[PDB]
Amino acid sequence: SECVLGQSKRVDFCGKGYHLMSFPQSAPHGVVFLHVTYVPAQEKNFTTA
Amino acid sequence: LSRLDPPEAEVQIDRLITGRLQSLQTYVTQQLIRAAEIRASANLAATKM
Repeated sequence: SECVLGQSKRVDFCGKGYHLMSFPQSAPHGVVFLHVTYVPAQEKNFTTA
Repeated sequence: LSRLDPPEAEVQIDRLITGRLQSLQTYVTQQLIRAAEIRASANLAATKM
């Protein structure tokens, strides 16, 4: 009720990374959560004023 | 078992052996709700982790 319903703000509480959305699946005596996170890969340096 | 005889020791052994593992019964309950006090404080660590 805070990852599947709704778009949370809680990292390490809705998977690993900035939580996007959540797909639940049934399981024998279990619940399985998929997670979608926005975790970018490639960067640089940059220079400010 | 040695001094008391198994006819009239059996009501003594009635709640000697049946009662002794009732004392880590104490201990694990003392354990886990310090452990689950931290297993959720894991999640409370995970709040600002």
